[PDB]
Amino acid sequence: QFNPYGDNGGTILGIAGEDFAVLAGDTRNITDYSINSRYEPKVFDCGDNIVMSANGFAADGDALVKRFKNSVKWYHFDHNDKKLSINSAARNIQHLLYGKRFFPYYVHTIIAGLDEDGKGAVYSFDPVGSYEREQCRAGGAAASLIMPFLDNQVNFKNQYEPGTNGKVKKPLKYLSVEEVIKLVRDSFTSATERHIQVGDGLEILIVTKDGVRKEFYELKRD
Amino acid sequence: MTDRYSFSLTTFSPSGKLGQIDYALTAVKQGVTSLGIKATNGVVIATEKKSSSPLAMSETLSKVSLLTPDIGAVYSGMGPDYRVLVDKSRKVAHTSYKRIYGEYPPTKLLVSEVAKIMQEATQSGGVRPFGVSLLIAGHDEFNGFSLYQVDPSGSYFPWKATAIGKGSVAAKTFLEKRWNDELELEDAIHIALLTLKESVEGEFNGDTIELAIIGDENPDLLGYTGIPTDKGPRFRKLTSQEINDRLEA
Amino acid sequence: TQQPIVTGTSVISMKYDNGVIIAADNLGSYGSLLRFNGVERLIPVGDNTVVGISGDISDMQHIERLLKDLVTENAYDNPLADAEEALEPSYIFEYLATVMYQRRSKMNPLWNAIIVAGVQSNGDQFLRYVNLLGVTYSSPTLATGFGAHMANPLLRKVVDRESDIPKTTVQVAEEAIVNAMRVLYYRDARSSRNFSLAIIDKNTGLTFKKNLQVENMKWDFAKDIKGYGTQKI
Amino acid sequence: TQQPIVTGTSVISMKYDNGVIIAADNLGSYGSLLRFNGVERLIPVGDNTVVGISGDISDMQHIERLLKDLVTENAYDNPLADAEEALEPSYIFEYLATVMYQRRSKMNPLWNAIIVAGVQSNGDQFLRYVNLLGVTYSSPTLATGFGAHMANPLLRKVVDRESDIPKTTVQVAEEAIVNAMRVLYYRDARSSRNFSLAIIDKNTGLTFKKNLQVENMKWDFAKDIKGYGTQKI
Amino acid sequence: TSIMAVTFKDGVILGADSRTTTGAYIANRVTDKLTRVHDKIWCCRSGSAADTQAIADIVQYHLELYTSQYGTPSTETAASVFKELCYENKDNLTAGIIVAGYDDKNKGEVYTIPLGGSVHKLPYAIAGSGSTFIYGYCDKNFRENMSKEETVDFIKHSLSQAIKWDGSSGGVIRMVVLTAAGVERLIFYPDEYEQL
Amino acid sequence: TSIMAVTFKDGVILGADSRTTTGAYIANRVTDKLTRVHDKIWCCRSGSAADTQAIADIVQYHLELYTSQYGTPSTETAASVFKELCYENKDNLTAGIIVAGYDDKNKGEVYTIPLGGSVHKLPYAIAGSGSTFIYGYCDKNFRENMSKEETVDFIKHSLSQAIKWDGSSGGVIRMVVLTAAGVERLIFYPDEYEQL
Amino acid sequence: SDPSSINGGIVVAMTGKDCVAIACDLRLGSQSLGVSNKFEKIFHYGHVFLGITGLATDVTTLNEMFRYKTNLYKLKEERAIEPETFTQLVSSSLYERRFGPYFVGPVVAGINSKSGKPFIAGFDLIGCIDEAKDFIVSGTASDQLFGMCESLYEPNLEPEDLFETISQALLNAADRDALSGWGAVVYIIKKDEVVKRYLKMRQD
Amino acid sequence: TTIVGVKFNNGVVIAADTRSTQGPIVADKNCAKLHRISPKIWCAGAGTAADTEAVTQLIGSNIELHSLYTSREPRVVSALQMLKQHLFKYQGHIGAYLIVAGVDPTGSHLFSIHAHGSTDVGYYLSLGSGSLAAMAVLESHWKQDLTKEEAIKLASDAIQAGIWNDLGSGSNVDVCVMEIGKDAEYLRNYLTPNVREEKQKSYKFPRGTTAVLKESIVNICD
Ligand SMILES: COc1cc(/C=C/CCCN2CCCN(CCC/C=C/c3cc(OC)c(OC)c(OC)c3)CC2)cc(OC)c1OC
Ligand SMILES: COc1cc(/C=C\CCCN2CCCN(CCC/C=C/c3cc(OC)c(OC)c(OC)c3)CC2)cc(OC)c1OC
Ligand SMILES: COc1cc(/C=C\CCCN2CCCN(CCC/C=C/c3cc(OC)c(OC)c(OC)c3)CC2)cc(OC)c1OC
Repeated sequence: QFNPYGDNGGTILGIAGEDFAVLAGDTRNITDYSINSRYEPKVFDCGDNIVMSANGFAADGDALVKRFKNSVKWYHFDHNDKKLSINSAARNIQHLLYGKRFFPYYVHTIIAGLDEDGKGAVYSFDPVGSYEREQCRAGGAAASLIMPFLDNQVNFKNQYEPGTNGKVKKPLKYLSVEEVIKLVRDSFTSATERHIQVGDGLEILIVTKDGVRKEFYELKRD
Repeated sequence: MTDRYSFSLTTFSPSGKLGQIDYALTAVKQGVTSLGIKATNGVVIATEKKSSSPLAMSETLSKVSLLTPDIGAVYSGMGPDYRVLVDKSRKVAHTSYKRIYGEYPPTKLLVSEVAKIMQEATQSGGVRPFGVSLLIAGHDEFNGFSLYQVDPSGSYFPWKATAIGKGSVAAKTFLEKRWNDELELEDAIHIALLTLKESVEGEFNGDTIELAIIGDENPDLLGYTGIPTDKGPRFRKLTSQEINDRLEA
Repeated sequence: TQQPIVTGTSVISMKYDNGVIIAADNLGSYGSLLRFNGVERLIPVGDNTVVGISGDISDMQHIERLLKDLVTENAYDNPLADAEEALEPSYIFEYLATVMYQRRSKMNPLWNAIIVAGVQSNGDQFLRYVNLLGVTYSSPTLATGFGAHMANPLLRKVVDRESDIPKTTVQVAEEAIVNAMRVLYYRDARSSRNFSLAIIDKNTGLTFKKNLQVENMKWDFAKDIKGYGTQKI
Repeated sequence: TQQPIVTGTSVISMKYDNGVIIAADNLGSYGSLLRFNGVERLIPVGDNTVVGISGDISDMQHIERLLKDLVTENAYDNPLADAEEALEPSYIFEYLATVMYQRRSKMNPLWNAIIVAGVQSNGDQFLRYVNLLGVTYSSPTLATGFGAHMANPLLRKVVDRESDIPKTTVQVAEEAIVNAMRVLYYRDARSSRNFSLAIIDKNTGLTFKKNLQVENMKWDFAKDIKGYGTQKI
Repeated sequence: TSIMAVTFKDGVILGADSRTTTGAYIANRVTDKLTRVHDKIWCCRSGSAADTQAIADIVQYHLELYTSQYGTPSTETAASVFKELCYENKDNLTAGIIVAGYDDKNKGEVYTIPLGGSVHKLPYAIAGSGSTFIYGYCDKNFRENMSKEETVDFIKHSLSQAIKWDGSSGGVIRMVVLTAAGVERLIFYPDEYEQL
Repeated sequence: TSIMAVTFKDGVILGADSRTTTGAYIANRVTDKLTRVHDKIWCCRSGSAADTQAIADIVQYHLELYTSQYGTPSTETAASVFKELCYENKDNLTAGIIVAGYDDKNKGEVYTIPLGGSVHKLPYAIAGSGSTFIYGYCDKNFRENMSKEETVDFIKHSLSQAIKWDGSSGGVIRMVVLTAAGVERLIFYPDEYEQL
Repeated sequence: SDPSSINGGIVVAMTGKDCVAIACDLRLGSQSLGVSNKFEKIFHYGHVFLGITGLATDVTTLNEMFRYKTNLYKLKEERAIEPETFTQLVSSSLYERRFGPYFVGPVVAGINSKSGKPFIAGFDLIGCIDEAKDFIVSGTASDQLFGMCESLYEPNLEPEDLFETISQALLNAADRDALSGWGAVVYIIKKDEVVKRYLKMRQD
Repeated sequence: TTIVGVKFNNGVVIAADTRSTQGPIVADKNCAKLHRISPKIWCAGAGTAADTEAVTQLIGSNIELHSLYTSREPRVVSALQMLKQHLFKYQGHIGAYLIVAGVDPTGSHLFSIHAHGSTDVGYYLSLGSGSLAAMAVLESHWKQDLTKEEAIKLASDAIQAGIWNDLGSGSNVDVCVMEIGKDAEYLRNYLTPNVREEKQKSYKFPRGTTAVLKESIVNICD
């Protein structure tokens, strides 16, 4: 019979920095073993210095992105052009999602920007609206390949101070946007080696107090 | 159908001899002479290609057989028993070795396996022992070069050099006083050529003599290139032109 | 929730320096039965847009008349329906896309895969795809069904990245499409020799070629093929 | 355990005062495709027995071979192979009913329904049924498939019980059978017009009629029939 | 069942066997599958008899209402009412319908509406279960603008083959002729078409 | 698959299309479905390609052994061997085979062994998915004792029709002529039979 | 109901310069329930090492079986088996059960005592051989392991450098796996000597 | 997997992609899918890998054993008959899908075998997930009377179409050229167009980073 869902592949990643935030995804779009496109962006600027990715079933992903963009615009209309802060956008998104609790949006959603204190923010969502603010989150195909790496090379997990022999944890001094980007790139190149869904291209959106910047890097095409 | 011989055909006599094995052994003694020599860098096995009628074909008479690309065998005695034994031998090298470890058996192991087949024929119901002795020459990587003799009893032993069949006692004596442990392959071939001469009653050329070497890897005989880790067979049967060519000595 | 009855196979297409090309064979199959040979599956809307439809043919005809209604209604109270406020390729796409995702969401899909091809007013090439799930994507080449597997690899050899498009001429583009249609005829069991092809160029406008045949086929070597292994005669 | 592929439909039969008549049409169906028309489904065994067969045709062909072989072997070391020790109808049937049952009991049946018709050497009529289940029974009338639904009710009007058999002549009984065959051709969608019929009479022996056709059909009234309730033209 | 409609010079002829079956049992052997939805607009029905009688009844009602408001409907319009009912109710119908009729503007016309609710205008149309067997025959024998006698024979032969092979078909061959002259009903009995 | 064998004046001809599919993908467009089992005894393969090849392979063996022992086999003998295999292994096979052979006593002969194991001797036989569409045509157009060029034409036309309608048929038309004169292989390409 | 995931466990092996490393977690669970913290999954037969993840009963059975076979190999061949040859023995023994296989994922590691060349290899449950010169992973956290290794790995790492890498890759992957953990073991292997370190990890 | 076979004027060439996949994970980025049956009969395999090697070696073993018995060079048609009769026996449960090519005393041969036991003959063939992309190329550029160099290029482009356009295929192209009067030529990694870019960072750790509980020597000697 008719099955209303599909999988389009893709992998996405968000790291919340100090005064910045990044949200990256591959630009490949797949169906089974076929490539639909080598460039089909999946990470979007939504206004109010908020970036969003809804990865998984692509038709569902775009429905959700469109609805949220609409929510931002209508929030302006209804609240004297007030800025939709990231935490509010996050609560808004829970409700968008939970509204379809019995015919879910088959997607895993991440948003990124800056909170009210200027600190970097990343929010991660269920397909049905459950959420948390997080330091960093990968979602989609290669998420299980990237998540352990980021655990290690970002939170310095299982690393201890040389010579103390596991008595002093290696201290987690935090990272420039430039270092965060190297980590993102190496995560994706590691991803595309070992996962058939990840490849083609990497688009990264960078959120600063000065707004949203975009960067692109090619990936292996096989 | 109705094979009712489930009892053994080789028994112990009261003297303690196993008659049928002695008789098989005897049939070997009356077989054409063949010999082997181990050099430092190779082995040679050799025998006489005694044509019955000159209408028979020389090549058709193989007494020297590849078993494994690094293992050859030759015999004295009943030739049909040998042909059969060769085919069991080749099959067992695959069946109990190549298909399990992914490589050809080392030379002693293949030998103990031919030995096994022969022993059973001295004990299984309804059969007689094989009427052959084999010399088997090979090279594997951990034992290097080796040369074995296997008898109809199932016994086998490693030799620096030996011979079986008719002229064995003369050949063994002559071999004993020419073998040192510093022969090149080439020397041992020449010695094998000498020792054969005495035992060969008549015409003595490259078409009446059979010769094999277990030597260097012949990547010319591989049939394919592209895998450097795979070199050619170490086994090589000499051509009549090759034998004749160095018969000038 | 339905199941398709009368069907159309691949729609294939790409974009070249000045516009787009889109092709589709003229057949509606009824399962294994090759039932209807006159089926036009390229739907022109205006003169900047062709819409190629594969999938259920009853649903295509429905979509087809939606498009006419869309042209009629655009021209209501519109003195600019023949310029500036004429139908744009992207408008026609967003509409279809909207309907597709809505029908999927009602658990009663329009059982199709659509490729919308044309040239926007500014001059930009438009090429996008939507299917019975409402899934959408764009690429310099696009294809449905078998075309996805056999046509796309041939077409991507010509236009493999965006930077290849201003390099590709109409002749080269049109060449590829025709060869692809032949390969499909060789290897797709639901396909047809007769097909239609449309070119929408930013300077020549819409060019629509009907009743094309697959030509230049290699069949000769079939005389030498005997048996399935050991037979010599 | 299997399923029938090429199949034969009704076999009908009854007994009259001096013997038995049995009949069967000449069709081998393949699902709804009426594939083979020269299929003989009545099988005479010597000269006092006809076995009529419906069901799977490959299985019929097998039973056919079993019956020639039964005849070959009855001859072996039997100087009375055509006298006091010829194949009797009761012998052939008991044989057959035995194989069917074993075949069902191995869960691999012969997909058939069988009627064995004949006259016993003492003059007695033989008529008995057996099918894929090994089930057996006798009656003055017997039919398989649609025949048991349509043919029996007609045939039973000529011969309701035992005492009716002596009163039933061969002219009457044959006419009843040919009628029933026509009814079957009217109403059974897997039937054919061409059929075969056999009489096994205790004085005249085995008479075997072939290439019969159903004749005297009433179709004319159909011209006066129009629409499906409300139509007038 | 086996049904067809063929266009020719003077108009259009519809044909059908007269067998409806419930399994292997022939429920009706004198069925009339040629159905009037207007004076010169007829249909061939196949599929569920209930679904197909009901659809025809509704179409008859629609064109009758059409007629009293806007005069005589086009064959094309009859086809449209059919498609509309068949397409929008595709989940709950098993109907395959050939619509055929005559105009003085348009002459003979044939539309086939298969299980889709798709609609197709053809020079001729075959359908029903018996139709598969005569696909080759009809493709080799249809000529455009045949005479009435030619066409009646082309249908006679095709339908006799379909009936021959398909056990779902049989009984009489019925025809309905649609010309400017009007409406002529033909019948052909087994003994006639069997021996062809 | 579309296949047939037809007997004529001087023997018998076999025809097949050349298309093998898995799903809707044509895995081979130049297949040879005409298979030699003896010099003058060939067969037509339809069904599982594995099953059908494996069965032919075996029959060939059986007839090669028969030959050694008893001289040249009759076309009916070849049929019985196909039959035995097919009927005895009916649960695990999906094969429809046509068996065709020349022999001086009874000239050309055609046997059909469909699914199941039944065996049918006939003037001609058709089989394969494509066969359903040409039943009407073949029946109208077959006559016995045709010339060799009439029989090639009859087969070329039937098959081109079969190919036109069946998506699981296509490619080239292969024929094999079994005559007293010997064995001839014919081939017809699309640009030839499509224009028919 | 997925036999390869009842018990949990992982194994990873890497090559460095004139050395190899092989490591496993120590967990044996019955689905959600942790049962043992001492279920080592790495075995040795001479200088050849075998790691086995998958169904615990088969792990044990397979280890006892290659013990038995490699013992016999020694008695006949008069030498120890080499990693290349043993890989072949593993492959063919698994294929003997092609239609009722052991539900395991073997990994072989060792140095060739004649060539000195470092060797690792992996198999599926029916014996297909994956020989690679970089790393081999197996277990319930194999995707995690793949992600870690592909990032952490350099060629030619000295033994003590290699130790750091292999440990960090195992540790960090088991931590993203509900079915792995409870301890870890790492073998650093050179033709000379072999060192075995137990690791300190979270116990949850 | 993408494998092809192309006959040329005086021989036959086969090629294969280099990627092995567990579901969507790349398990081996560089495996050889080209198998020797006998020195001049090569095989390309797609499907269940264990079956692809096991069936190839069993027939290989037997082909050798049989050529030693008969004192003849092994024939391609014998590999074919032995493969097919073995696959057929197993009713498809041995997932072996093979392109078997080679040269022998009778000439040059190209066959394909499906798991169920059916075989095909052709001048060009493909198998596997990349089958359709490769065939698209073959079907467009093939012509009778190819030179050896043309057939290598043609075969190699076919594998390429699979690498790029098929998610089941990638990395490298292996080729094997079996010409009539010469040795079979086996070009492992004949093409290596998927070399990983340099990473942005080095993930080498400080020594002592890892926490250790116990250290111990293992005994590997008698
Ligand atoms: C003459 O009156 C009758 C009418 C009928 C009813 C006729 C209706 C036929 C029903 N169907 C047959 C026609 C075909 N069909 C579907 C086709 C099957 C192919 C599967 C498929 C699925 C897809 O879905 C994803 C496809 O799209 C990619 C696709 O590609 C073409 C193919 C299903 C339905 C039956 C009769 O008895 C035998 C009868 O006789 C009295
Ligand atoms: C791609 O298409 C194909 C598929 C196949 C493989 C599958 C085909 C199966 C077709 N069947 C046709 C035969 C019919 N069938 C089942 C129904 C059998 C009839 C039962 C029956 C029993 C009776 O009494 C025991 C009957 O009489 C009362 C009766 O009346 C019809 C019917 C199922 C199977 C084989 C092909 O040719 C070799 C082929 O090409 C055309
Ligand atoms: C890593 O290795 C791989 C493994 C696999 C998994 C195995 C491959 C399967 C191959 N096939 C795909 C499926 C289709 N197929 C046959 C179709 C089914 C036949 C059953 C059938 C039987 C019948 O009875 C005769 C039928 O008739 C009733 C019938 O209906 C028409 C269907 C044949 C071949 C797939 C891969 O590609 C991504 C792959 O990478 C190269």
